Amino acid sequence: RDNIQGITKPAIRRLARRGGVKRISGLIYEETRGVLKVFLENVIRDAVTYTEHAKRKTVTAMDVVYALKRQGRTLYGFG
Amino acid sequence: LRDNIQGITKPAIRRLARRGGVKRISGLIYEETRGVLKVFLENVIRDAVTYTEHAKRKTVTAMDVVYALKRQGRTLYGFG
Amino acid sequence: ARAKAKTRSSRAGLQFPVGRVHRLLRKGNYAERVGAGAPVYLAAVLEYLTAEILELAGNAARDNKKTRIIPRHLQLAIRNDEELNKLLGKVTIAQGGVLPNIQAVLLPK
Amino acid sequence: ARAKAKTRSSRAGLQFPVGRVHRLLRKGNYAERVGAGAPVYLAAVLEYLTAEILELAGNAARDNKKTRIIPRHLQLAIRNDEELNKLLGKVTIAQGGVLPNIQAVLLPK
Amino acid sequence: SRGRLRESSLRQRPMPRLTFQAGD
Amino acid sequence: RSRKESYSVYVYKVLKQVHPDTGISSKAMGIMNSFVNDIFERIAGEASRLAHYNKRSTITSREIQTAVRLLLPGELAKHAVSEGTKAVTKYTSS
Amino acid sequence: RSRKESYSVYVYKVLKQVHPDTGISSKAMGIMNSFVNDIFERIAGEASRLAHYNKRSTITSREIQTAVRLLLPGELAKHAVSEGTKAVTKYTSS
Amino acid sequence: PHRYRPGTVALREIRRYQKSTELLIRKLPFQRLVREIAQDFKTDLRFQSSAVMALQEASEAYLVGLFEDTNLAAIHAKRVTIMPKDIQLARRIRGER
Amino acid sequence: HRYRPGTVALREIRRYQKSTELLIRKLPFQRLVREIAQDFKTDLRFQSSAVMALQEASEAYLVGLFEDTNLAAIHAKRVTIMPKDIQLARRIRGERA
DNA sequence: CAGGATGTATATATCTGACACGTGCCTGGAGACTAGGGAGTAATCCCCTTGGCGGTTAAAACGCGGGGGACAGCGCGTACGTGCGTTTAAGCGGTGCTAGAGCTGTCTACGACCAATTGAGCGGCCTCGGCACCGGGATTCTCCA
DNA sequence: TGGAGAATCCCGGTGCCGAGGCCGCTCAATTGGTCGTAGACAGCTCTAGCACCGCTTAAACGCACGTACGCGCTGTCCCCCGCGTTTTAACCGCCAAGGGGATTACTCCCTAGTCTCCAGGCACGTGTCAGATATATACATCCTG
Repeated sequence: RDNIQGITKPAIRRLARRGGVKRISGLIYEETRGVLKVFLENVIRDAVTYTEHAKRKTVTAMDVVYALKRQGRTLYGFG
Repeated sequence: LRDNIQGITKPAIRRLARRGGVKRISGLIYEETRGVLKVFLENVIRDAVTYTEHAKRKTVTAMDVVYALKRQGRTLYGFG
Repeated sequence: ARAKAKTRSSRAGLQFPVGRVHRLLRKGNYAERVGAGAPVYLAAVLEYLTAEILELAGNAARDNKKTRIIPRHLQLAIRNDEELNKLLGKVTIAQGGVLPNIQAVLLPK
Repeated sequence: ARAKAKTRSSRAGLQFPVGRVHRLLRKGNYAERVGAGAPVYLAAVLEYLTAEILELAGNAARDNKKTRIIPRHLQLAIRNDEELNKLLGKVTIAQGGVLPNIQAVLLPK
Repeated sequence: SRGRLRESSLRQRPMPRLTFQAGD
Repeated sequence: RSRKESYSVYVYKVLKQVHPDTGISSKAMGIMNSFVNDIFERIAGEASRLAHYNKRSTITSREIQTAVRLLLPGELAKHAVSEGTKAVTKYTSS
Repeated sequence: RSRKESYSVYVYKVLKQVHPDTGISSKAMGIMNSFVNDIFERIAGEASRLAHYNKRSTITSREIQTAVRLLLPGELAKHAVSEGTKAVTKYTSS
Repeated sequence: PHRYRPGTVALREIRRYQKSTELLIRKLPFQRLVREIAQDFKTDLRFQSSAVMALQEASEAYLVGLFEDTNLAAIHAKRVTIMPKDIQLARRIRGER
Repeated sequence: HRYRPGTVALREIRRYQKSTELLIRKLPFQRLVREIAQDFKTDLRFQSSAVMALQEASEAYLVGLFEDTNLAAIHAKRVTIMPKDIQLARRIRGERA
């Protein structure tokens, strides 16, 4: 438990740097990891229900790809 | 037909802004909205005309417009 | 001789047509074959969703002292509901208007 | 005796598998029947789009002084071109990175 | 209590929509 | 003469069994028809893609169950699943 | 044992006829395979919907042409339609 | 003489038009605009009245949504009046450009 | 020697936009994905490619969100990204409504 | 504008493992034939689309007076960037156990197909009351003295 | 903190046209059987996931200084708003022509289906060269004096 802290401050900082951000306010990090948790829940719910339909117990990368595609964020590179 | 975009008058844009909750409007918003509406209408009517050409008829029906709107993520209820 | 017909809608206790949904599933080119229980489930889901939306719309119409539901009432019912709005986020309802909302900053103080 | 087999892809002058595309259209449950000319058209369109993407990616790779196309080159080619970027606006390419841009406001005086 | 004249067939507490409030 | 199908009869029956003293306008009946068709298409398309993904060739209640869980958000799906399962069980009971 | 199909050979042939001296990685080939599959699914679904709308039960070249015009933007649509028409004419001339 | 302080009858206009469902663009100029735009793609086209009606409903719904978005963009910048830069920012963030 | 504030940020932007690797540590992201999934089904197993795909999608989404947020922050005559800008970008994109 | 410190692009040499090719083979694609119904073409019906005219008047354009606010500037102070030193746990490797994903083989209950039957729902056609509108009175709200 | 007036809200009478219910009937769903096979289940396998342990060290964590950015206050002036007037053309109602959507018949030709034949592409092995990495540069960039 308590593993959203694993998305640490420098990680979000360099993600913002890739995004093109010059400087970052200190309140950004908590908001960003909350948004990341929301997105992860949204995707993983569909992925796991895809696995439930197939009577499987391993969440394959194809399930994640299908969930992302049905969410409008199709992913190229894994199937 | 010509210069019919001016038929989208300043009061009409003002009323559309009022419905959107806008309290104060700058003077260039009218021309900006003219351009945006022209782009949107061009995009929708292109697909509507494509559908009506594939169906081999000269009359653009309501269903052609509904299908054109639906495929762009702007699903419309009421006509089909 | 044979027994009197009992519609599959009557058999399942639903109002929506099981047979029509079955035909639309089969003729809609969705799969090579369609299970017998698929139309019943689909009809039940459609009936539930229509019941939900019509109940909310009837409440909204009663709030307006009107005894008929009009697209404005459907728009109010759909947007006032978080989950229904999430379902129909991209759907535009003709003659629906908008939800009355003024940003708190704009209001006088 | 039967004549020498000539692939339908060879007849159309394409490099893509007209036969495989015909099978995929026929077995994918898209319509009751699939016309003879549909696989040829679809294969031609797919080959054309692939040729465009590969040409732009190869140009990008040559700009990077590299012989092998890597996903970064595909991302650069797709996003730099105005038509492909619109065709693949909602597509994420793994290991593709982002285009190097910086808002002009943030650059130093 | 929301229901249908065939109960709890409808969710008895629909969630209210929230809207974004920019600024202060 | 041609015939045009619609869900007007069923939508009105549901309305009269959920609001017995309320009517509905034709311009709202059309919107309800469009909504029914849209949701039907969404669920059927998701079921078809689920069948294709698993290399099945039949659309059963399980496919529609998973499509409902995927499409409808939260308690809406939680209640639609119960309604569908109860209807299917009653149908099989006969 | 089972085999899996992909567009690797055809993508490589197209690349070699476009850039003779340029190779392509495994991840890049996977991305190109995904792109080909995605475009195939888009065009095929649009053609299926077009056939359904007009009550036709067949997917012909004109359905594919109209689909290509609907998805592909502008100059891409024009050139793709030209290539498809040329290929169809060459095929039917055999 | 009696004059309403600026802003108040602007607020009353908001409440008047968020309550109604009527169209806000005059029908004939919009129909002429639609026909003029459609003349580019095919000549001698004919429009069903329902087609023009649906085009108008969709267009004004899109414009109303865009105006809500640009109002939010303007308010985020600590100003009340909406400017074309706000519309451009809204379109860019929406992914339309 | 002491770089004035801002130059190191610019060179970091030029570095992380040029490179293409993943930016979140692998193991904590694996653990986060696993603990989020256990709220739906217990004792779930994950293919390594599934976790990799989740990380790729998450980083792409966060980078796009940060682009939109920087645009919003610059629009407000600021250069410091703030949570208000994240909220505005999320709402205009349609992820909050 | 010049010099010191320092990221940084460059060239050479080195390692290595990913790939572009070759081989064997099998299964899916091609050739040849027949059957059948999907649709392409012709003909007809009449629906609804386009064009026009005249009168009302609601709305758009125009202009004027003034005030609320958009923008620039100044000043202050917090807070975020930059660099240094100190944890820490991620990453890499190596191994071992085994869970279950995938494949194979039977076999049966399930869905498609067909023929006879009839009633559910569509089309048309009333009829009346929900409501849209107008007229008039009561209440509320905003503005200025 | 009070009146003026402007807008809104509310109540009552009236007309109408849109919703609701009724009456054929037809064609589409129901019932009763049959048959082929797609899916359910038992069984076996061996791939890939999970778990553990030790080391390196890259990366995160904590801290101090100060400086550049955020935020508040002030002034202005010019742009936008609210209101009166007038000129415009949308809107409604009615008439008329006919272009073309929609439907019916018919046939033929294009597609499905089947059988047979074979080579294109898939899986497995593999050896080399493109690319990653280490290091010494000369070079461009930032900053302060």
